[PDB]
Amino acid sequence: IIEPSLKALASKYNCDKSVCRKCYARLPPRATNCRKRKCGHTNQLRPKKKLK
Amino acid sequence: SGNGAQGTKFRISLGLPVGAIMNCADNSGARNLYIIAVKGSGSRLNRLPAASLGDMVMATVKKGKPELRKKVMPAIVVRQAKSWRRRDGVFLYFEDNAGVIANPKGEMKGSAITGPVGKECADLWPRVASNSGVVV
Amino acid sequence: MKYIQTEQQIEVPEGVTVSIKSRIVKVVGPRGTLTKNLKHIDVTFTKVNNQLIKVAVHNGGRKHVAALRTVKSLVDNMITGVTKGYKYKMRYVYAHFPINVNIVEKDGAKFIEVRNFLGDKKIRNVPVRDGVTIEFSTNVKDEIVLSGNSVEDVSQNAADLQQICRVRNKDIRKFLDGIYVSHKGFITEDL
RNA sequence: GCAGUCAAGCGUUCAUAGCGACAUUGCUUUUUGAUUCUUCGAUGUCGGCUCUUCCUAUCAUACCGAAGCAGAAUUCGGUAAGCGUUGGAUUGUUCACCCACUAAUAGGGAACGUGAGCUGGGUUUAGACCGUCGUGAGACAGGUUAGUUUUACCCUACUGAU
Ligand SMILES: [Mg+2]
Ligand SMILES: [Mg+2]
Ligand SMILES: [Mg+2]
Ligand SMILES: [Mg+2]
Ligand SMILES: [Mg+2]
Ligand SMILES: [Mg+2]
Ligand SMILES: [Mg+2]
Repeated sequence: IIEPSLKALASKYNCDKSVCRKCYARLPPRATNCRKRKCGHTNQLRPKKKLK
Repeated sequence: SGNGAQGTKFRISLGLPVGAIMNCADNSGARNLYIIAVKGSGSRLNRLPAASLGDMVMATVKKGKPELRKKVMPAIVVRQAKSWRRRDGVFLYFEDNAGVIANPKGEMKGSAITGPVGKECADLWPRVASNSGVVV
Repeated sequence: MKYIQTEQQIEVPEGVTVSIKSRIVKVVGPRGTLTKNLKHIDVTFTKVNNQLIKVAVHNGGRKHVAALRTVKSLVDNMITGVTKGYKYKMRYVYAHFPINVNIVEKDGAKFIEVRNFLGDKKIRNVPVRDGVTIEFSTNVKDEIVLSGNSVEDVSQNAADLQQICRVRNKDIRKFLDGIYVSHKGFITEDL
């Protein structure tokens, strides 16, 4: 059972996240800069890949 | 004691290093087997890997029929000569070193086995005990 | 640029009565009591007329003035917590293996115990903090309800339960299995 | 040798999952040159054996993040040098190349670690042979054979002992 409501619940935490290109760190969806200070707070992000 | 080994073997004394020629217990054409490696051995500088009763080893037939010669293949030890202690208490040793040839699943290629076979080897390998004659 | 003086305004309702000395904020009301040590912040509190309190900073920078507004929201949440209360709901998500959760005792400490998460033999104990009170919701399938005065405790207790059930060495996009936070609100209705 | 920046293209679809031309900025002293500062009243010149420690640019092992990650098997990256990193056939070899096991068969430094520690197969004295060159004595960093490895009881360091 996928269940329409409970699928959207789990996808909020697992799927709907951005990722930093330099350090591969997980980030919030509408962020502008990476929070890690090792990569120098870079502004080069992308969306996490969709499943099929 | 691993490649399709039904059960676990308690430690025993190591009789056969690499370079030893044990006899061939089975009746599949081969006469004697030159051990080259031990399946499931450790690694320490300078130490030769040493087989024992019930182990599986890589062997080349030196003396025997021409089909079995010149191809590395697996085998199982069935008699030792270096004595070992059993948990029951007694020490024991066979008269000579011997071993059957068998594919890596652990199944006998030969039909029958001549001479006695160890009880430690018989329990660890089911298909050896099927053709086995005397068990100790 | 060094701001000459800045300030925010905490509005106190008719029920509660708050007390501050040095920077130790006691807040008492109908639900219970709360306390908070703020001796790391450097601010000034001032009373005006019972239902209004004025926080202030004098000759502060940019990062100093940022922490001023934080203190307002901390003391506000203590006031909303002791009046209305907090109520965090969470839901189970699974495909094949049904998760069976129950509250268990251990030296009178009270732990949440998760059994058979994704078909496992390990039993996952999670401690229950002081103040928070857990109960399983009847007439809604596979739901839990945490509640207490403090936000800091209730939310953190939900987060621990949330984070004890991760799937390791798998594609987390595919394996959507866990106990997730559904809705944050208050205990009492109306407000 | 190792690492960035930019991004025309590759990647069914899509610059940047993984790759990446034309360009351009660096780090390193495990390569080789350039130089001739120190030593020609001599600092024992290859390799192997033995033994300790250090480096990280991490092969495996701990915990994690990405993926064109369904599972399985892999690929790219982070914290990490805590703990490991083999047995052989041929060659004096370093290097190389095969066979086998293995969790894994990562890379380096310490006067290109280490000869009053060993060994002396190699290089580089005198004997001798062949080939090419030279009128000849002779040459060859071409091939082959045989050829002396000395001294600690001193001060320090280390290990134990009053
Ligand atoms: Mg050796
Ligand atoms: Mg000059
Ligand atoms: Mg000297
Ligand atoms: Mg590093
Ligand atoms: Mg040297
Ligand atoms: Mg010396
Ligand atoms: Mg002539």
